[PDB]
Amino acid sequence: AVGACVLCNSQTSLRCGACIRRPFLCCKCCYDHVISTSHKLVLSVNPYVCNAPGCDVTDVTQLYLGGMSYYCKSHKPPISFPLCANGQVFGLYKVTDFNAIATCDWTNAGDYILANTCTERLKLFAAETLKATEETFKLSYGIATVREVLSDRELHLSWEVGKPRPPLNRNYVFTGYQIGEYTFEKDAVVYRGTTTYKLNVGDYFVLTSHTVMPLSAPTLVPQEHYVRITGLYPTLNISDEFSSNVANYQKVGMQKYSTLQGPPGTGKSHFAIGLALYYPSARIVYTACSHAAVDALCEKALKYLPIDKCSRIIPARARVECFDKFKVNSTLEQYVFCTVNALPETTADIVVFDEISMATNYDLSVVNARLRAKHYVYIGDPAQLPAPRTLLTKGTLEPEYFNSVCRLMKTIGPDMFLGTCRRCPAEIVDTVSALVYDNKLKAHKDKSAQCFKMFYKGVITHDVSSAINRPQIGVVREFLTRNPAWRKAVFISPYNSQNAVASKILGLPTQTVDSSQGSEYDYVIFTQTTETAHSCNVNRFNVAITRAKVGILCIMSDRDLYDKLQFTSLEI
Ligand SMILES: [Zn+2]
Ligand SMILES: [Zn+2]
Ligand SMILES: [Zn+2]
Repeated sequence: AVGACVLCNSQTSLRCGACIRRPFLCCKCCYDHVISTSHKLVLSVNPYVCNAPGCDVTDVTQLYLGGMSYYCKSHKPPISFPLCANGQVFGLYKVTDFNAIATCDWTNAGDYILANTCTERLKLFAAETLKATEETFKLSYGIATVREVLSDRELHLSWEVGKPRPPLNRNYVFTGYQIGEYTFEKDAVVYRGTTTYKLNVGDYFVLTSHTVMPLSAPTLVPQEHYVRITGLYPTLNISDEFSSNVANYQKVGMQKYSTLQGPPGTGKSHFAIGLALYYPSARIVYTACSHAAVDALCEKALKYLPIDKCSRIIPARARVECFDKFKVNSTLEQYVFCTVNALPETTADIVVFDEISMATNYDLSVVNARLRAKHYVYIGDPAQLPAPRTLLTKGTLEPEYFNSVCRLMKTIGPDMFLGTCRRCPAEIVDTVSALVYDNKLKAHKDKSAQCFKMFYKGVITHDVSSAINRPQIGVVREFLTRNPAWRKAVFISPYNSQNAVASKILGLPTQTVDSSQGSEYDYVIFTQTTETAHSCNVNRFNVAITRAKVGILCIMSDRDLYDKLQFTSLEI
């Protein structure tokens, strides 16, 4: 029971027993915590509890030291000292922000604001606390027992009475019973098992509650600026393709860590892989939270880097299908592509952490704990989507609060900014440039004259909470008959239920705005579905319309975002 105080590092035997992460708090900070919060249980080798037989006094403010033991006011000997007095709690070696992190339920946006504006040790305490609170919350839901199986992809479920039913989307991942992880989509439901197994009737599914490990490494290592490129050896023969990023690559070797804000289609993966060609002998670990982000880096590496020096790290508990072209699980290869949770304990000359808007402070800390590098490059865009905060229900989380990296990019600016969008028609570039980039994003492409908008509120029905707009899908159906080139469009909306309906009525491939992030398609058809904070979110709107290379049709519910679209308006 010997450790360091999370607020002032002073050594102690005192841990707060009421905090779910039981942080070590010194004599001074333990007092400031117990006297200002409902937290009154203090722990050491032995807890601070009344030693008198059958006594239930556990409140440190109602306890005293009687020689070497602890007793309440009713049981203490005449010669006894209060454990709580004079701004200290008794212990060996003898905060407003800590109290709020320690006691919040993580349902308000203000809780996440604090977890990102506090000191570095409090950011780790906040990240550990939040993740443990998120995992304990998973236990609240009800079990689903297979009543009947229809085909190889569809079944019917029987839910536990009394306990709430979690939202059925590709976001919530169940664990089958250990018949592999399973996922659900909208009385006939669609079942998706990782391991192809003949769905046994009577078997049950439960959400994967994993143990939250403690955080040691900071979210960001301390910044170091150098006079020369350090520990990296540049090429003088650098491919003309990557010449645009030479000054940025030099900035990377002249700092401990660097931030790159890359709006959609501005060249983030090109930048990440070109960094390997610019420092040809440097061992680079490419990491991101999702398998899709890691795979998109693998695809770019396949095109420019020697395949024999690449390796895709895959966890033995193979969840989803990923990149199969590199040698699997070779930690020692020069180029290692791996998701944040599967990272081995290794070193590198450069660590590239991509899709930084999707990282949490927990992820930022894990990377710093498993990878010791000469340089760290954080690539992403705070104008794109963050990681879903399952507990957050009240208030909106602004980009400067996504994580420490996004906070830096939004306050002091990013170290490097990719200012030219090469993917999108100018109509889209001009719209998002004004909306989220302060007019700094420029279009490479001309206006395509294939970007349309329609203001159509339709009718909003709901599949539990997930929304559907059948009249908006009807407008799309009518448009498709008159615009056959759009037969190849990807249908996008903010809701899985809208997408399930569009899939059956239109037959187009479907994507939620959130799962479309990082991907691009020639034609995109977007139905806003509703006017909610979710469907009107500017970052979500930004991602939605920037998926299109050639054309986009936006069927809008919100007048504000409709008016902001620099698209040709359609009638009906
Ligand atoms: Zn302290
Ligand atoms: Zn506490
Ligand atoms: Zn007592």
